[PDB]
Amino acid sequence: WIARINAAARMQDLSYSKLMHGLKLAGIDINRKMLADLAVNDIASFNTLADSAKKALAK
Amino acid sequence: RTTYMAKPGEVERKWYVIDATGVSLGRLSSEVASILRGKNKPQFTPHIDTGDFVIIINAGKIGLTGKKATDKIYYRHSQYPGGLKSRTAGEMRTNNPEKLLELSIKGMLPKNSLGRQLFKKLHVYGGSEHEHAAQKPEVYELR
Amino acid sequence: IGKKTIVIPAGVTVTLNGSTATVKGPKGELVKEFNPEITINIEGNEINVSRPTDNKNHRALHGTTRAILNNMVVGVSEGYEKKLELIGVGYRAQKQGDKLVLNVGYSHPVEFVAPKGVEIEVPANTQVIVKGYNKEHVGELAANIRAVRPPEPYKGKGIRYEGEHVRRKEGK
Amino acid sequence: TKGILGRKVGMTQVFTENGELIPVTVIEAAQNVVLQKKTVETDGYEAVQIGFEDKRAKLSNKPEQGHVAKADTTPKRFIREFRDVNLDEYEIGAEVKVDVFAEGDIIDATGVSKGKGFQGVIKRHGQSRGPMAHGSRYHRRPGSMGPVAPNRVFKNKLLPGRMGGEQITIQNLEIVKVDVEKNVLLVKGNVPGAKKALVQIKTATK
Amino acid sequence: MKVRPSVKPMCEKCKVIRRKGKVMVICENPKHKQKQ
RNA sequence: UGGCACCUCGAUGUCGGCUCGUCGCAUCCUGGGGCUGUAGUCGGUCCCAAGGGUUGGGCUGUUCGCCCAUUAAAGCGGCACG
RNA sequence: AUAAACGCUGAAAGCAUCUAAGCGUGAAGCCCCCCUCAAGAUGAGAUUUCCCAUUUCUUCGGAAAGUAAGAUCCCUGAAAG
Ligand SMILES: [Mg+2]
Ligand SMILES: [Mg+2]
Ligand SMILES: [Mg+2]
Ligand SMILES: [Mg+2]
Ligand SMILES: [Mg+2]
Ligand SMILES: [Mg+2]
Ligand SMILES: [Mg+2]
Ligand SMILES: [Mg+2]
Ligand SMILES: [Mg+2]
Ligand SMILES: [Mg+2]
Ligand SMILES: [Mg+2]
Ligand SMILES: [Mg+2]
Ligand SMILES: [Zn+2]
Repeated sequence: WIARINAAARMQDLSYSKLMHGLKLAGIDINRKMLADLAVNDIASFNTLADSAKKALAK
Repeated sequence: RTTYMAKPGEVERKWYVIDATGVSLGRLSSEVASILRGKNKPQFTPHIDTGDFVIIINAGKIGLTGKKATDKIYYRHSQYPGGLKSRTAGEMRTNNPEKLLELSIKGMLPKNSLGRQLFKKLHVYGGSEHEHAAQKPEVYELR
Repeated sequence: IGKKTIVIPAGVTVTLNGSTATVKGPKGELVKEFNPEITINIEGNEINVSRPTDNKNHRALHGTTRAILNNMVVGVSEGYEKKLELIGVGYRAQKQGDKLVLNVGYSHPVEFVAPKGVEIEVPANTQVIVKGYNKEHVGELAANIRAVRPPEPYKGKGIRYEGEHVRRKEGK
Repeated sequence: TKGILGRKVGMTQVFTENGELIPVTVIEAAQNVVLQKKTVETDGYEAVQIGFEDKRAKLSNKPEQGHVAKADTTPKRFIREFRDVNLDEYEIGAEVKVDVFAEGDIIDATGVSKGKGFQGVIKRHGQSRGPMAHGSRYHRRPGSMGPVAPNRVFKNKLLPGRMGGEQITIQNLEIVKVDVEKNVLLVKGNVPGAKKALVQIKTATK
Repeated sequence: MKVRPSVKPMCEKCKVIRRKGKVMVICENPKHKQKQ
């Protein structure tokens, strides 16, 4: 799961570590099993979560 | 339970052209070995080959930092008593620039039957012109 | 200290297009490919040389580069002269058209010619002069001629430079 | 650089002008024909292809007689290639005669050695025997196979096997006499092979 | 030429240099040639 | 040459020679050089170099050693003192 | 192309310097030249020539059954074993 969330996060100018920091900082509590599920089946929603993580790292 | 596993032939594999002028031998090879493996895709599956095909041109202009052109030695034993042979990195770049790149990348791939199948996916050319125009490959920029 | 204040007195016009400092002159023409990192400012008399950063690498290249622009302009206009001498019985030296025959004492004659831009001549049967507009080529060729029979200490025989303190060792 | 193919006929001796006596080898080299020319633009290397003896049309097969039909000739028995040869000569379908050589020419002889079957170490490799007396039981055996440390025996440990039947080149052989009418070449010395064996005569490479 | 680990000047005219990353001294007296 | 006693006593055969070799370089010969209290022919000492080569007998079980006669030379060591 | 070594030009360090940039020589040694094996080199290469596009079945991947070029079983043998 970790090596698969990493691949999808690098398509949004982010790394896995920066993505995980932003999600926990913002409060999203989705685990690795479901973040990897969205990265493969519903990539549209994975970009929605990556936007929340990116904004939280910028205040 | 419910975790996606890729099937052979389910993922689309693309062709890439990479210009290898001025880049270090190990900086380029590390980047390439991940494209062949398929670690840049969210469809990555450890037991399935989901990577892409790579063409490397201008392999004679690869970079060797420091005194590696004369101090780096490549060894080769023929299993006969006292049959060890050696070459330098700079001498091999002039004569066999293709062998230098395949020796570097092959050590960065898994050492099993599948990793032996990803090596058949790499084409290295010492010049600036390749022969796979029928596959319509794209240009990939290094990160 | 100092590696500046160059001179280009007449008879020469550099046309360095970045590196190719082509220097013309009455004697000939010389070119090379100076590293395109230090400054060159071709003027009516001086080619200004300076370094971007004051580092050990730049201190060496500052002195090296300037010293050999002065080598060209002197050579391309006036030239360089290297003189050689032969000492020993039967050590004849003479020229046949273009080639040099040296009877230094071996069992065969020793043969020498000068490359392009280098002129070799024999005014007397025991001396040789190498002529040319390139200091590197003129000095190199005379070394090979001297390398045939260097001056041995016991009798002083062999090809020697005029200014050369040969350490003469007592033999018996 | 020239070259022909021939058959080893036998050995004899001749007397030179000084009265000296020398051994020679008789080689018959009739029916040499140029078949094919190979160039860089089609193969990447340059060579000339020669056929030595014609054979009955029964022994030939359909693919073979379509290849010699381009040169307008009967199917041949031996076919070999010669490199390092000037391609300006050697027109297709021409006859190669023994007159290409002359007395005093230095040549090389390539052939296949005579056949020796399963042979032991002291004949195949010229090793030494053990004592035949003084209580010994070691006469014609290979020797120690090696030390104990590797837990194995190294490669190139010479052992019994099939001995002969391998290609050999003998260098710098002189030509004593050339007989164009009989298509016979006299070469001073030995050439590898048995009687009726194919011999490849080529000019010296050194 | 003396190949020793203790290269040091022997007279007043000896000079210490470094050629190809090796300490050596050169002098008009050929007996004073040293290389580390 | 020794110190210890870690594997082996439900068995790890121990000297010399023979047959067959292979590796290290701290080089015996041959190859290339610096210094010399190197006139020449010979030498001394140090640096690079492991490609090939490196004898036949007398005494002794002998390795070792001495001797006879040669040779360009008759190297030193590891491989369960192969 | 180099090892030890010998040099040219040349600054750092107005001189000096075989060295930092740039050049030239330089070993029975390295890589070639010489002889042999070698495409299972699964990366299975190349050239010349020969045979051609049959018939029954399958729901499709496909199968069987007579052949072409070619080879073998069987027999006489040695230059081979
Ligand atoms: Mg018996
Ligand atoms: Mg002990
Ligand atoms: Mg105890
Ligand atoms: Mg037991
Ligand atoms: Mg025991
Ligand atoms: Mg037992
Ligand atoms: Mg015991
Ligand atoms: Mg040594
Ligand atoms: Mg000496
Ligand atoms: Mg033992
Ligand atoms: Mg093929
Ligand atoms: Mg018979
Ligand atoms: Zn001194």
